[PDB]
Amino acid sequence: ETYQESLLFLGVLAAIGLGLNLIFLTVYLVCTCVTWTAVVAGLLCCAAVGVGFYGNSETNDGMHQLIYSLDNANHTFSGMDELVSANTQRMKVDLEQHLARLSEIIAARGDYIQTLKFMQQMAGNVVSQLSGLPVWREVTTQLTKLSHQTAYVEYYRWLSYLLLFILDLVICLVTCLGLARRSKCLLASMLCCGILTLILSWASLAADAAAAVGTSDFCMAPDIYILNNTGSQINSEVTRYYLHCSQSLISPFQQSLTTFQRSLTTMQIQVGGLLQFAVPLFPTAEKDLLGIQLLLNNSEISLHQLTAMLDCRGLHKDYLDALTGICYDGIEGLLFLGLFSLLAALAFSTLTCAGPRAW
Amino acid sequence: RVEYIAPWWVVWLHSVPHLGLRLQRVDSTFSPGDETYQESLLFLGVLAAIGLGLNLIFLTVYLVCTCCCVTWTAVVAGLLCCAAVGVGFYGNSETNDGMHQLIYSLDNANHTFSGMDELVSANTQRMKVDLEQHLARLSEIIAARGDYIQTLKFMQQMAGNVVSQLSGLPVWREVTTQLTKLSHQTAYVEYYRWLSYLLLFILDLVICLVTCLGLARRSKCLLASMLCCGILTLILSWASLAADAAAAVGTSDFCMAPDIYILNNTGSQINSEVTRYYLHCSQSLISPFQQSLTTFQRSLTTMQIQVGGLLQFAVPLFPTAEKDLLGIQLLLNNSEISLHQLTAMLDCRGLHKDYLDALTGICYDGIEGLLFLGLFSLLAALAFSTLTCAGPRAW
Ligand SMILES: *[C@@H]1O[C@H](CO)[C@@H](O[C@@H]2O[C@H](CO)[C@@H](O[C@@H]3O[C@H](CO)[C@@H](O)[C@H](O)[C@@H]3O)[C@H](O)[C@H]2NC(C)=O)[C@H](O)[C@H]1NC(C)=O
Ligand SMILES: *[C@@H]1O[C@H](CO)[C@@H](O[C@@H]2O[C@H](CO)[C@@H](O[C@@H]3O[C@H](CO)[C@@H](O)[C@H](O)[C@@H]3O)[C@H](O)[C@H]2NC(C)=O)[C@H](O)[C@H]1NC(C)=O
Repeated sequence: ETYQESLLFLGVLAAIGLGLNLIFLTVYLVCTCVTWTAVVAGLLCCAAVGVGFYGNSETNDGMHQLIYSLDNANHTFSGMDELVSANTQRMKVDLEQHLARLSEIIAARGDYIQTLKFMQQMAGNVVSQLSGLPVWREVTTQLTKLSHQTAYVEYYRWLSYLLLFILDLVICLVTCLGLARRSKCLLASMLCCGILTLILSWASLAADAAAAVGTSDFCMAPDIYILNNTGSQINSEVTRYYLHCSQSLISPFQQSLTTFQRSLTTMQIQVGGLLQFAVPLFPTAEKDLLGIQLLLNNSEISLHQLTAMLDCRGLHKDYLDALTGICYDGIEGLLFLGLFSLLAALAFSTLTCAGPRAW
Repeated sequence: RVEYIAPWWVVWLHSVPHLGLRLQRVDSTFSPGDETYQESLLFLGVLAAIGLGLNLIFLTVYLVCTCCCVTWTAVVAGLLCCAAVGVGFYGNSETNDGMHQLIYSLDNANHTFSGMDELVSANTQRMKVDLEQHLARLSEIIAARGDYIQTLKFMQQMAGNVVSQLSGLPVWREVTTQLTKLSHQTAYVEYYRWLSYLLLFILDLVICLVTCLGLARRSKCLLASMLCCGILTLILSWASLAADAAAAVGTSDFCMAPDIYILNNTGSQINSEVTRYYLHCSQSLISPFQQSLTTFQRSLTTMQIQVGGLLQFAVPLFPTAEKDLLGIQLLLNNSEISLHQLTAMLDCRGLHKDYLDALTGICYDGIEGLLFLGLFSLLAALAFSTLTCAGPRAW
């Protein structure tokens, strides 16, 4: 497709540049066949190592901030589903069992049958409203897949770049020791190692540039991409709300939440009336009605927590933290690492050009 | 079981062969205004007139024979007339008591129906006006919290159901009007009949005393010119026998099938089922109002449970709403006590007892009164016939 075009072209351009550098080095070597230069090379190598370490630490910080934000937006999408499941299970099992028990107890008098039927219908309305809330089990799994795969990839890349930094430090120390030891032949015969580290630096620059351009593209219009990837799988209204949380935007769950809370209030008023007028009736029903009000109290508290949880402020803040982290920090770190790789390539080219000259 | 049973005398009286005016069989179907039944009843008057004519011509023949071809007869005639007047007075008092028993029973039934209608009207007006006004005030007060709109609407729907159920109760205005009219008519007719027959008894006693004085005064001409009055009172006695026999036959026909006729009278203004229930109930019937009363009292229970719950959970809101909510519970208390009184009223025991009192006061009392009054008429006719027969023979 046209999306792969930029990445593939940049990769092939970097590969062709590395090949051209190798051919030029071979031509220079076949054509061929200082303390100040040494300190200059050491200073440039130290500067490149510092730049690379800072960029790698920056990218590490950013890609663990991204994982933290993913795991803090995953916990909310799990607690919300837990609350919805708990409320649905409660009203489906405990309330129905208790109301059936109460009806069996006080079926002797048929006046309260009408209000018991009305409260049964209100419980059914509550269950229907609760089922209307979206299930996040298809987004939680996605945020687990990302939170695991990105962590693994970041750890592997971090280990690889620490290995590269260690190799560069080792080669610099070996060069310094060889210079101090009057340029031992075996010590100074590391032209193959120089070629290998130069091609590794070129490949690192290629990968850094490819990742930088890819993340820049995916940060150019992040909302559209996230809507086309997962926002299409789920209802687009909820994604629209969570993404661009704003005061002007009307909440998508306000109607369902207000109907559910009104139904809870109506059930509470029926239960209170039954409690007050059940004193003339058998007091064994008040034992069950106390459980009914316990269920209603717990449901009201859970609903208040849930409506404090669907609020777009927290999710929008977590999403913005994740986006700022990945985009800004990763772009800065990858640019720093690309500069590091360019510095290493130039230093290695200069060393190769001045290798036989010093020898 | 307590119920209406036809006594032997009323069925025996009904057992006489009914005839039309032209001597042809007529059915015993009771019909106060129908032509054939009115003619059948007038046939008894015609027969009594024929009997009076036969007695008059026989007496004339006897007097002519004894004139052309002394105090024992006068004493016998006077004693027989006195006994006849005694029997007539007893019968008249008995049937007067029967008619006023009917009047009292009708007034009692009318009062119960009026109370029923008043309770229904009061409850319907209360639900239409007071509950709705108080609910409007309460909604205006607590519109700040939008949750209670659902329960207010539900209990307003309960109010609509209550009004619809109450409107289904029968309206007794027509029945009360009919009962009042019938009571007025019965009181008027009974008073006039009682006064007329006391007048007749007094006139007969005066004629007997005049006979005694004339006999004791050696047949004074001014006390011997009483034969005209004697003939007039004899024909009056025969007309009284006509009227007594006619009324006895009519009321025996009624008493043969009382409940069927009562159902026929008001078989369209009100549902026939409730009329049948009031007329016939000894142990237990379907009680057609029971379903409506149960649904209405259930609706009141839901009313009051909504109001109690709203009272309990409206104290977090300012208690200004309680000034209306306690009034609402006052309305529900009054409605519940009124409904209990009403369901006590709709029980068929009271109305059936009133109906059975009216039916006994007619069947078992007026029939005997009319029978003894007809016996008075026969005895007075015979006594005055003998007295006139002994008139010319005395001198
Ligand atoms: C991201 O969210 C998912 C679910 O939305 C989380 O997965 C769930 O994690 C909990 C607790 O870690 C699991 O409960 C328990 O897991 C243990 C295994 O550690 C198991 O032996 C217990 O029986 C119990 O199930 C739960 O199973 C798991 N899965 C689901 C579908 O709820 C996850 O922890 C969150 N964080 C990350 C980084 O993925
Ligand atoms: C028998 O029951 C009735 C029902 O309550 C008692 O009230 C009387 O109801 C009749 C209805 O036919 C009233 O007659 C009407 O009076 C109005 C004037 O108010 C007149 O315009 C109509 O044309 C009709 O005649 C009657 O007035 C009313 N009586 C009273 C005192 O309110 C009735 O009293 C009961 N009968 C007895 C003897 O208690």
